[PDB]
Amino acid sequence: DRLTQLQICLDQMTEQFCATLNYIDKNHGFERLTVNEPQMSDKHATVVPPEEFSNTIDELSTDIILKTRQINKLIDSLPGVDVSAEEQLRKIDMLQKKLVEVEDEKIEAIKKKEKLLRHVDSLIEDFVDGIANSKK
Amino acid sequence: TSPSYVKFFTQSNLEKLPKYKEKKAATCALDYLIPPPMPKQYKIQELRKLLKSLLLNYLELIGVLPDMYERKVENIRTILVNIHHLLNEYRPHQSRESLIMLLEEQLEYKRGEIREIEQVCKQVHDKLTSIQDTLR
Amino acid sequence: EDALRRGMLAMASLHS
Amino acid sequence: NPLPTRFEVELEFIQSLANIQYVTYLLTQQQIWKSPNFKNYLKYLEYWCNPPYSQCIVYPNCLFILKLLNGFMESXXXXXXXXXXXXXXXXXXXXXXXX
Amino acid sequence: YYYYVDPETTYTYQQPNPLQDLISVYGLDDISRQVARTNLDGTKAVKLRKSYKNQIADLSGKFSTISEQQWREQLQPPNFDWDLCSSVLSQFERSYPSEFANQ
Repeated sequence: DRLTQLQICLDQMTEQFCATLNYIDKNHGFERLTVNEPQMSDKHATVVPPEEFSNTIDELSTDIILKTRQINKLIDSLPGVDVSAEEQLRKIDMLQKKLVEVEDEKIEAIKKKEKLLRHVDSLIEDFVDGIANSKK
Repeated sequence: TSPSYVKFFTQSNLEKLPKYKEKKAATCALDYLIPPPMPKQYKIQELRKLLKSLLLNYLELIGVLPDMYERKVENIRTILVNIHHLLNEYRPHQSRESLIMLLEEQLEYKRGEIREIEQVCKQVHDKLTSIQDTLR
Repeated sequence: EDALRRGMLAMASLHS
Repeated sequence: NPLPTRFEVELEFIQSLANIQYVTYLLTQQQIWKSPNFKNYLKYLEYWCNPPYSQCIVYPNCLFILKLLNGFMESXXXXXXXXXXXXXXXXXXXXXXXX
Repeated sequence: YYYYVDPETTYTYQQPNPLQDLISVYGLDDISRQVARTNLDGTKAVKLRKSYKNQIADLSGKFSTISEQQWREQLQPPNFDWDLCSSVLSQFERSYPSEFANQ
């Protein structure tokens, strides 16, 4: 979960590092220099208009920033880490103790509830004896 | 196939094994019956830095393209490896944290069971009292 | 079935 | 690599029980079942389930499968046929959880 | 930050800078004026045969378009005999040969 999101975001950072250059290295436009811009043979050049090319540069330049901000939010959302381990081990031991104690408390409560149920049972057999000695 | 040691597991050797354990407690197939012995704040402050450097390298890789790009991609490689090092430092720590979470959950579950049964019993008692208050 | 023939099960079950 | 050791040989052999087709090949035999040797060896390989021998077990399945076979050799072709279908149903879920 | 402007050098823009009109930089504008599809005036500067028919037209005779690299692979002055060759060519009788066109 918390460890996987960092690896996923990193792999996305690399895939954006490559894919961002892939589009520009494949689809782009020429330049008029001082005479003309488009060549008579534009079969393999697949020249795209500068509008969609600029907007694509803006989007590919924005996605990496969004993912980077997501990385910042994730490294700031990770639980509080420590340079030492005695804290963690101490926490583990304490939690174990609490587990034992709460188990015992459960046992006691179950016992008491059993007793009460026995009592109200007793009441019910009283009633049954009543009606049984009654109607017949 | 199967290991050769299987040829030492006859019923007679199994009958001779206890006395060989008592004798050895004070080289052969019965040693093949004996099991073998056992062979003999933190990084979060740097990650940011590394992250900040990665983009700074990417810009360079963008600004070069010429045959200089090679040299630059080397440095980029080093940066990525550093990232991996820090995550390695997050491998065991997060594991211990997960253990902590599990134990806490156990505690809560423990108390919840009792609470459930408790409220039920309360309701029962109230109901009976009501009936009593209608006769005399 | 490759880690057995490339590990030690082949040779250990072959030298005998 | 140099000469092996009985610890690594028995370790790799008990760890080989995690593969289903390998156990299928071991059970579909006729020579290793005539004498009480392979059964006593499998029952002997039960020390890996206890520490500190359990600290080297990489695959949790081979142990429990061993306890199943040792649980079945106490009490022919048909049951041997019966087990792999069920284990086959179990496998892919764990495979999904692994990676 | 590390690896930040570490190769401190002025890796200048590539010396044959494509930002500059390289045709005018290397002086390839005259041959461009000679071989371009469009002349300097505006008319189509094509009308060039797919073969070298203009340069065999500088010569005279019928030239149907019909080795040298192999000679370039394996390259001092050859020999010759004058009296023997003159005795060889001194034979051509005035009778006409077989059928071959004078086209």
